[PDB]
Amino acid sequence: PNEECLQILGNGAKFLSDAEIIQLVNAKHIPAYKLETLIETHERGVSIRRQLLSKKLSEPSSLQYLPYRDYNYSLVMGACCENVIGYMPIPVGVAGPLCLDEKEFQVPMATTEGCLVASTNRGCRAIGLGGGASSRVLADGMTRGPVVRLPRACDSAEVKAWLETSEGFAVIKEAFDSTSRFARLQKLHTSIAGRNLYIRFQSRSGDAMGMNMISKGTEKALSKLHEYFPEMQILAVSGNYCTDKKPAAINWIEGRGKSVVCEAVIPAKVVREVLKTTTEAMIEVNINKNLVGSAMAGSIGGYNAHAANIVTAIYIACGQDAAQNVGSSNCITLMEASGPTNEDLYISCTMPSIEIGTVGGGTNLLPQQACLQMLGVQGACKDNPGENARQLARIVCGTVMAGELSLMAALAAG
Amino acid sequence: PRPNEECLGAKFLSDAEIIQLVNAKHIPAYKLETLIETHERGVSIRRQLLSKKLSEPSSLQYLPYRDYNYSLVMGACCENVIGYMPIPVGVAGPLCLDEKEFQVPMATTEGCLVASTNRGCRAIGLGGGASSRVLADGMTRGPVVRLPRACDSAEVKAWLETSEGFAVIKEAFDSTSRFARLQKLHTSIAGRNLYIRFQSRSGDAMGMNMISKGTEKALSKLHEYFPEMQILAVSGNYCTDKKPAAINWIEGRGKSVVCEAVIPAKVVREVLKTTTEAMIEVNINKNLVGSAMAGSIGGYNAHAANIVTAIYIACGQDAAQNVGSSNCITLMEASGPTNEDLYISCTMPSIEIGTVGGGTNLLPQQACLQMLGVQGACKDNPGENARQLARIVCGTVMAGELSLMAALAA
Amino acid sequence: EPRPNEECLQILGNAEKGAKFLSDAEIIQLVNAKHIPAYKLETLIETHERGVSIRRQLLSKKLSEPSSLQYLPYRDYNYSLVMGACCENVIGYMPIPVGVAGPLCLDEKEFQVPMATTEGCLVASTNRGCRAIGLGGGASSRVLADGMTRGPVVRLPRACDSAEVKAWLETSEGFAVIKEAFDSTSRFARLQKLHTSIAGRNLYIRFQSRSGDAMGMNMISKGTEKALSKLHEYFPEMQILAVSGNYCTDKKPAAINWIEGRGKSVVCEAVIPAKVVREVLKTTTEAMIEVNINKNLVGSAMAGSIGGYNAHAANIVTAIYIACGQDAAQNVGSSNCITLMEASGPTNEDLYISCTMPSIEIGTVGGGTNLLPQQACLQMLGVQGACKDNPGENARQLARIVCGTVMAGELSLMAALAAGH
Amino acid sequence: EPRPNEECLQILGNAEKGAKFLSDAEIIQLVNAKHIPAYKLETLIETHERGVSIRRQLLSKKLSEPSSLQYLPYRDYNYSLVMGACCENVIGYMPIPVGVAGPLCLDEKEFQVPMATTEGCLVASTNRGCRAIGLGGGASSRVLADGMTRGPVVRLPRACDSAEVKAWLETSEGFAVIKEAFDSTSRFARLQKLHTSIAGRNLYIRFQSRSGDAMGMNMISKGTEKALSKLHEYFPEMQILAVSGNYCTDKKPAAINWIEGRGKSVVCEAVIPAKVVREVLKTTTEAMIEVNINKNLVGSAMAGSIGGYNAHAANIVTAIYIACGQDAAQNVGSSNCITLMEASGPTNEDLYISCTMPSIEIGTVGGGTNLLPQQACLQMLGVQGACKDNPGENARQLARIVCGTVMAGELSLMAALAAGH
Ligand SMILES: CC(C)c1c(S(=O)(=O)N2CCOCC2)c(-c2ccccc2)c(-c2ccc(F)cc2)n1CC[C@@H](O)C[C@@H](O)CC(=O)O
Ligand SMILES: CC(C)c1c(S(=O)(=O)N2CCOCC2)c(-c2ccccc2)c(-c2ccc(F)cc2)n1CC[C@@H](O)C[C@@H](O)CC(=O)O
Ligand SMILES: CC(C)c1c(S(=O)(=O)N2CCOCC2)c(-c2ccccc2)c(-c2ccc(F)cc2)n1CC[C@@H](O)C[C@@H](O)CC(=O)O
Ligand SMILES: CC(C)c1c(S(=O)(=O)N2CCOCC2)c(-c2ccccc2)c(-c2ccc(F)cc2)n1CC[C@@H](O)C[C@@H](O)CC(=O)O
Repeated sequence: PNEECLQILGNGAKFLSDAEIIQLVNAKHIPAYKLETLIETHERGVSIRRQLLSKKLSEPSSLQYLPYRDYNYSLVMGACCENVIGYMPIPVGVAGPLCLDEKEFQVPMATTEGCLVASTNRGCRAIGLGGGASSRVLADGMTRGPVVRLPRACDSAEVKAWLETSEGFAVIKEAFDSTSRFARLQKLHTSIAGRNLYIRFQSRSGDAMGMNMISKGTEKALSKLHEYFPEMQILAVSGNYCTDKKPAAINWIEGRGKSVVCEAVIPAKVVREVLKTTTEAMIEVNINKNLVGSAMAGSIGGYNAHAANIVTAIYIACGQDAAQNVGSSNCITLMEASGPTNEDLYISCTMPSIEIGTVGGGTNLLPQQACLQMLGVQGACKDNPGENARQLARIVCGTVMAGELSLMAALAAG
Repeated sequence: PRPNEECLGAKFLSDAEIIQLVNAKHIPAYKLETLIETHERGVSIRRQLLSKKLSEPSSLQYLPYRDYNYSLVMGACCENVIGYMPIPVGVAGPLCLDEKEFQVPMATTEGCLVASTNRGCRAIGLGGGASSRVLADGMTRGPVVRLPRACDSAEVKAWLETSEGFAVIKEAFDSTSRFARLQKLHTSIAGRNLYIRFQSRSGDAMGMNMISKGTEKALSKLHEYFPEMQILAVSGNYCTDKKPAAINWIEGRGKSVVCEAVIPAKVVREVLKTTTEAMIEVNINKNLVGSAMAGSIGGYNAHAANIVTAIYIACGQDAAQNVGSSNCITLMEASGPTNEDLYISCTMPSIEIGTVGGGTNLLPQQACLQMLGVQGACKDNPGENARQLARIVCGTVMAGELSLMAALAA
Repeated sequence: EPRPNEECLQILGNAEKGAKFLSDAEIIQLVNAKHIPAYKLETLIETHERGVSIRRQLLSKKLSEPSSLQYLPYRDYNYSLVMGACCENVIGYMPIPVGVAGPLCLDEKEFQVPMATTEGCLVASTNRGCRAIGLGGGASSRVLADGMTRGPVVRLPRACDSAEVKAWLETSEGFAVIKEAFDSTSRFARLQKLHTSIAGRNLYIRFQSRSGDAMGMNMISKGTEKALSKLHEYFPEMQILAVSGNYCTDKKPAAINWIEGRGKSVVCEAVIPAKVVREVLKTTTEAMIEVNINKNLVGSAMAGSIGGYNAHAANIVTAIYIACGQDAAQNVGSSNCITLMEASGPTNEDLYISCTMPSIEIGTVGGGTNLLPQQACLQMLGVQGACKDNPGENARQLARIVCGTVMAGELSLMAALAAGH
Repeated sequence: EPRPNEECLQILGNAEKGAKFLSDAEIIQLVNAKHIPAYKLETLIETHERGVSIRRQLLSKKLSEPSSLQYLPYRDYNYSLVMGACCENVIGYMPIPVGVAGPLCLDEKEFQVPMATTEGCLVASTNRGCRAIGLGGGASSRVLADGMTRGPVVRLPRACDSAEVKAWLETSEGFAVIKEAFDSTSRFARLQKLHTSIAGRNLYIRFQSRSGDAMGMNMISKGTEKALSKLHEYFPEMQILAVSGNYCTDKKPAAINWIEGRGKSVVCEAVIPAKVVREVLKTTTEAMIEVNINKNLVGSAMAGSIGGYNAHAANIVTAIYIACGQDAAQNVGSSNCITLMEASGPTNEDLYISCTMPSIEIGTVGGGTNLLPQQACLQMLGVQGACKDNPGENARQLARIVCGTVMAGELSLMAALAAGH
């Protein structure tokens, strides 16, 4: 019945049944947003929402093979996802060992693309027999790129010139750096479009990817700049100048997050025996595919075979924002002849905008932390903040370089 | 635990028996892939062998692996498998698109994304619904061939542009499959190089493998007319697959889609907490001027990648294709009698998508496709489930654009 | 002695006298204190040179330094072909030095290439690259495509309506109706397959067609206006927003020109024996390829270039354009070029080079090519005017010559950079 | 009259006689029998004009039409400032019509802008845009940045070593040493913040610096060669591969110039009253915002443009550049412009407009600005030559005039398109 169920809620929600909580929502006694709190167990809230969603689907038995039980919804509710109806298993494979900077790495890769892990693994094997890869973090700084307007272009020119002064920058740094412990503002980058002004705030973020933090610092820095210029309107805390989750030449040219380089020398014997091609044939494909080919297609930053495959697989496995694959896959793969008789293959990848972290986001979840622990970069680095995030970026660049090696070889062979 | 020589089928052995067999070097580790009978147990032993090689051997404790269908994953989706990664799934809906109502699954770990998208759907719902059209459909592969001279590569270009030359190439390409039907070829020469862009429908598949087999067969036929042509690479980055490229933005790849909606001024005020005037000002100066100042090709939107990515992971798509599939331009305009209502549209020229093959063969991913009524192939109208899913992506993206842009305007 | 204003007006209105019977000072006296505005000088004065003379005198009194114009020449120039066709408010002309680089050994022919420039060493450097190609057995070129474009933006009431128009233009019957209208406007109007693009309820339509030997912009614009008039008959609520919506794309950087082409798409190539690379270019083939890979491909890529995969194609393109009466502002798109270099021949010491230029926007008729001095430069190359026996052949030959000269420019600059100063 | 070869050579190598004593036919005979090289005519002949005459005569009998140079003028031109400076193998000169658009009301001053062009209606269009600006209270402009660049490519044995070099250049003390070596080559050389980028073992270094009133390419390249020599002392395994690795980026389309700027970054603006938009421009404010949005922004975006969010900035840039002795090949990057338009004033019926041009590559000394006709146009604008008491001020002013004139030509072309016809 209806009105007797109503009273039991006032006196806990554990004493009702599934059907009786949705006898009170299909008939509208209680409204359909308060379910969140009333129920005490997290997994029962998900069950109820699956049953409510069930009623609206033409095929309600769809949900049966979408799993949901035995998952830790405590770290997900109010942090990583809303309207949660379960989870989506992504098969994880391992490619390694990856000999990178004198260590070995077993790299997890969440994908449903056949042969991708097997290909990457072969690439790691070739790198290993050639003495391993070396890599460097060239730069580190997440950004946010708001757009403010002033009454005139002459005004925004004066605000820009004031920001490029020592005194102006320092007042904006103080406001930015007071919001957070890792908020340390580097040189600004501005651009005028008439009376519009786009300001690129850049800062290291510890081991976090850093968008929450960079945003808070940006908001306070715009508030201080508003005191200094009261006529200034703050249009959008992001004006696409960052640039987050969209292709942009500013990320390719200035960097965003970690800028990283990676290299390796593959002996001629190893190129023939493992990779089934030659050094000549590899350089010929790299030149005419990754350079000339991408050039004919009108690419900015896409001078690689399939960096996006590897970045995405690692990102999903390691609790990253997979959407940031758009910019994070920016890569240029270079190949040339090397060694005494010019038969060995030098290879390098440069990825100037890897947006990555080992704290926050999906790295708070325990399964994702398992993959980060495989690599030895899980959570913050207590003695050198940001080194875990930098190490993971190095790993992605090296694994990307392994995947470039392997796929390019298979293409050169036929 | 019995001695090594006695155990030398696999089902009758214990875990520690197989492992001590490998560590004593009586049997290579790679030979276990074949010898072990059950797939779940092969994963279990690989995890245990792997764990000892880590500086933290307990690191795989919370990476789950039990009770999952590895029969659809081995030899199809993933290798060297050590488990699975659970991505939380939320629902945004109802999305009121083309007179139907969709409950859209989104696999994400970004807080507030699903909720934000959901508020956008609500706005579109009270605005009467969104409409959408597929404008084009054709996945591509862009191999590169070499001739001895640029004069010879120009010969091949002009030959492929003749109707008789294109006709024999189409015949070869189309013989490889039911759904392989070759539309107009696009070619560019760079010296003695020649980049040929094979475009064709692929039924309800995304069509990577299918277009590739048709491409190999077509290039073989081209080799009969031009024996000195060398196939340098079956992909010469001219497709373009999983890299940012203007060609995808200008010619399209996969499904080209448009979506639109008019939100009443009252709904913008009460649901989205802003005005039409303020939204448009932000759209102009963010998604047009801003993306222009940052040097964007195809990124004239706020966060289309967020929505594309979450849907793709939920629905068994190749999530690495969000690079090109997230290509979007969001327009906003004053509409209505007094210019107070909000016309919004999103154009997505290269949504790379499918509802058969790949990750859409796995059962949980199929559940999400089934929620939307697009799982599997369409017997009556081949390619209609895939087309419908592309329309759903564009419409959810538009709902995401609406909601985020509203929050930024306020 | 300059008569009062009123008496000078009587003379001006006297139809068998007019401005000829007035003094320069009297005309100026009439302009100062109005009666004649200034734009009416061109239509009132006996001869074209006197209008220029008077305009210069008026202008001079408005400047801080009244002798500014002294070394700006204006006399003895054929203003008859310029007034009302090439320029307005004319105060003189700017002489650009014309040098000559050649012979350019192209397709078993020889070309002496004129080059208007004020950049020191440009002609010499280009002339040396010509020498390398000549002693190397010469170069070969092909025109791969031909078709000037125009990209109007139109507007339907809804995105669904613009999609319907897009689909209708894609049917063979709807395309045939717009093709008939487009083609009716001029003798060379032949609409090739259409390219369209939706942005919501906007529809961008790239009309492409050959234009004989004309560059073809006025002609394509006229066919476009007629074609869109026909389209509105089928779609009455379509608004023609602009005849150019920047989808052409004319005189701005744009990836669509690079990918689809605009005007003449062209490729040129040569093989330079090791002997010639040494003696003429002062370097090796290995050095050249090293620079070519890491500057023109990798360097351009790091710079975020679209279509700019070359050393200085724009230097050559600009110098020929100015000499040959082209629109020099179309240097933006016409300079698009990718220069490739690989090892070849005996010890991998011969240099195979090629340039590919997909959007050379050029013509041997119309605009500045109606003027006799820039016609002299076209006559040098044997490409002046229209080709009666083979329409478009003169313009095609000029685009082949531009590509061949760019490659010579590339050869020579790249060799200087491969030496280390 | 024609003499044998041996008798001709003795008189030529005779100091007190020379080529003055030889005739035209005799010098041509020596060049044909290969005694003397053709490029050497520059230095052996007594008159510049006679060298041009003999060059023309040689050229003419190599051509299929021997009279093709008839209307290519060459006599009475001042070849002294050209020879050994601006052009080689000179056979004459190309007159480009010059016209005036103005007054351009910019920063409370008035400018009469010279424009070398052969495109009909361009000057008239631009003049109408000026008229509308002047009636709307004139235009204001600001120079946001000033700094010509050069982007060499160097190489290390490994990417890790080039990462070392990048880190070293980023420290305050490493940059101080490179700055000292750069600044020692000239008094105008003041090195700004260094931009670098790694591609494997390659390293692209963007040296940026003001150049006085010169465009500054030779000044920056010299300072770059000294700075790289100093870098080599600290990093001896470094190889300079090319002094330009296309990272500057000079005369090619590149996002780095759009984003970082090159030479003069400038912004102009104005507010045109609703009355003026109606009467002068034959349209409305609302109609032009709609066209600017869907053409110059959306349209350019659909075309795949980087930096080309404008109507025809390249027309204005090219025209002023040729008239004022600039390198017209540099309109490639210099034309970079985004044109924006909004409603303004108490009733939102007035037109706000702005143009932003981040990479104007310009100068009032060097190259073609040394020639007198080109200098005449510079004197028109009051910017001819080096400014004594405020170095760089003339080139900055000219850049401000170029951005204001572009804005004039944007207003005018955009209004015409918004109206129709
Ligand atoms: C790594 C991946 C599993 C893979 C491989 S593979 O791993 O090397 N291979 C070897 C043979 O057995 C199957 C597995 C290959 C491949 C297949 C045959 C010949 C050469 C290479 C292809 C492949 C690429 C372009 C084609 F046209 C068609 C197939 N792909 C897909 C890559 C794909 O995800 C991005 C790719 O499209 C990016 C690009 O190169 O444009
Ligand atoms: C949808 C998502 C959860 C979201 C939201 S939100 O859902 O709309 N919101 C409203 C209620 O408050 C909590 C969260 C917001 C946001 C937050 C505050 C004000 C306005 C908007 C931001 C956000 C964007 C740019 C910022 F600078 C800082 C925060 N994001 C992140 C989008 C992000 O994933 C791509 C974004 O970077 C793409 C872009 O616009 O450049
Ligand atoms: C052709 C032109 C006359 C020319 C030449 S030159 O003709 O080869 N040279 C030989 C020596 O005597 C002087 C004249 C050179 C040059 C000079 C020294 C070493 C190597 C080459 C340079 C030059 C290029 C890039 C530099 F960084 C610095 C000088 N330029 C300018 C080209 C210029 O207009 C586009 C160029 O910037 C495109 C590019 O390479 O980025
Ligand atoms: C300034 C120039 C002389 C000019 C003018 S004009 O000066 O305004 N006009 C006034 C009326 O008398 C004729 C000349 C026009 C024009 C013509 C008709 C309607 C509106 C404008 C066009 C023109 C533009 C786009 C067309 F599709 C076709 C003609 N052009 C050519 C511009 C051209 O050099 C760059 C242009 O192609 C860049 C672009 O807008 O994409």
